[PDB]
Amino acid sequence: ALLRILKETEFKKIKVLGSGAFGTVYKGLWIPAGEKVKIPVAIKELREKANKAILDEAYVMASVDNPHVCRLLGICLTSTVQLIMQLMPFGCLLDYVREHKDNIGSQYLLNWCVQIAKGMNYLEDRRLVHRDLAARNVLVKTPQHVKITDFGLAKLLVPIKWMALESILHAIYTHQSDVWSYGVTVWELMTFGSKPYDGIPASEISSILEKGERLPQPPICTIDVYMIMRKCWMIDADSRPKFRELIIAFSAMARDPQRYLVIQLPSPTDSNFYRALMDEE
Amino acid sequence: ALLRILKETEFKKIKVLGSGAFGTVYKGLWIPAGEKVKIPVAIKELREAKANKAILDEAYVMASVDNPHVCRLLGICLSTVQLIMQLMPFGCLLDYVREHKNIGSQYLLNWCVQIAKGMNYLEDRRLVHRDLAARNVLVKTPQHVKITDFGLAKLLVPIKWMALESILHAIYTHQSDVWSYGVTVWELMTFGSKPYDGIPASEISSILEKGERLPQPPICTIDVYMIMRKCWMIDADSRPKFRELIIAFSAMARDPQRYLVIQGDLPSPTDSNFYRALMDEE
Ligand SMILES: CSc1nc(-c2cccc(NC(=O)c3c(F)cccc3F)c2)c(-c2ccnc(NC(C)=O)c2)[nH]1
Ligand SMILES: CSc1nc(-c2cccc(NC(=O)c3c(F)cccc3F)c2)c(-c2ccnc(NC(C)=O)c2)[nH]1
Repeated sequence: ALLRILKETEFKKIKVLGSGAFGTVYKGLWIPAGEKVKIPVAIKELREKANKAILDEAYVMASVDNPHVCRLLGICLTSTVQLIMQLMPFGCLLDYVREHKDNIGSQYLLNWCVQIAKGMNYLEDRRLVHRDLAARNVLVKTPQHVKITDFGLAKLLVPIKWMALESILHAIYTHQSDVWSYGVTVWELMTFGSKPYDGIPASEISSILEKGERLPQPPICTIDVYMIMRKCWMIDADSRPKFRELIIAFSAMARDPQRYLVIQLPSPTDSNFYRALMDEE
Repeated sequence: ALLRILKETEFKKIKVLGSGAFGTVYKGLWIPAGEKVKIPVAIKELREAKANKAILDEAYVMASVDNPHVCRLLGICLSTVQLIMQLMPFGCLLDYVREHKNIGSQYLLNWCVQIAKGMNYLEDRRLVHRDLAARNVLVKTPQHVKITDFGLAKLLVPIKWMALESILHAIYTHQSDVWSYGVTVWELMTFGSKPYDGIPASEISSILEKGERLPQPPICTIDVYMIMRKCWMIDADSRPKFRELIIAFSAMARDPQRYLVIQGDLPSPTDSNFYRALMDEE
């Protein structure tokens, strides 16, 4: 009821928007049968499991209801699998911070951390494990609104530099390892999209973590934010913070952003403009 | 606070969509400052009429409406007055009914209900549309319609839509909006027929005085036609109030096949949820 199965004849891929490990992303047009309208959408043709299993996980993916979690809207099952969701012209968060390296404000970064924590806490409440949280898997509806996508794709279909030690060593994935990946994502945002452990071979990461080394303190970060990152990267999974707690912490910091980030928001009207044209959510 | 004043630099007209009385409509792009994104928008360049503040003050009123069945003006640019609003791919209801001449009684009755709701809202905010008509009703989804362009007439002639008092003394009230509502219902029930086809507008006042009105639509039972006829009474105070129209049509919509007769006379929860997730999160 929440997942619309689509025929091939009712939609069309128009241009390629990007790619990821799980597949290719297109701008498409949905033509509602019996109408003459073209409605833009985002289509992910997954790369190369029984059909009943694919469909069951697509239902799970389509049952989420949270302002910061993307919901799968439609699926097309043929020789390939095509996922359909709302088209968001702003793209993914990693690309955006890289494009706005010299103008992003501290309010946005703290608010993005808050929103990602809300999405993650929601998924934990639904007993869902993302397995690949990262700045590239967070989409921008509006500069003030971000949404996590693609949870569960990893299990159905390896980002070593984002994974917890337990995941690299014993292929264990939990909400706590998602917290580790959250720490890495916050690090990505605070560095304006820097590559974690740039130039370091992935095969050394297990070693570097075992001797106690972690990603460096980001230049714009006071010790307050970096401590949260470090707690997300504790070897003992049960000692890392809970998403529910990170929301509060980052929200407090958002109440006074200039004190917690040191770098060299929309007016009420612009926000309603943005919301009326693209975010009635 | 509710009206964004725009600068010619933030947007662009890209395609012409149509013309009407108050102006020409284009599909356009808002390029938010600082960004590289082009966001689809709807622009209406208005025809000349009032100083710019007067315009803006009426634009502020037009921008303060908050009702699911009333279009809200979002932005304005003031060489030409350009109004901006969200782009709605389905266009106006009149063209929709003409293109699907394939429509069941439930859709028709629900459109009447939603239009009356929007009108009753405008009456509550003490605004008089002055040009209610199928052409001024836009379709967000086939299940969701919205009145637009209220107030645009005063700020800047649909004779076949106006009450006798409006034709004779340029008197406009909520009760004359009730008249135009009746004519709008007639357009919908006839699948977009042109009211008083063939009768010169100059003679409309005469035929109305002699007691002649629009004919009963073939698909209409006497109940619906009686509602229309009551909307076209000479005594303004005897016509129905929008809040009463919302009830009767609502009731009729609860048993649609008893009040409209369509040969071969409904969206699934799945498809409804889809439309809403792509185009109507309201
Ligand atoms: C990683 S990169 C990326 N993937 C997508 C995409 C597209 C279609 C479907 C899903 N994913 C799902 O449906 C989905 C899933 F697979 C599991 C759980 C929940 C879900 F919702 C992702 C986008 C994207 C999306 C919208 N708009 C834009 N706009 C621009 C300009 O890029 C880009 N980007
Ligand atoms: C003559 S018909 C018509 N006019 C408009 C239009 C465009 C921009 C602004 C306003 N109106 C206002 O700003 C406004 C006002 F002037 C007074 C009170 C409240 C208001 F909101 C109307 C459309 C339209 C709109 C969106 N999408 C589509 N899509 C397609 C395919 O046409 C068509 N159609």
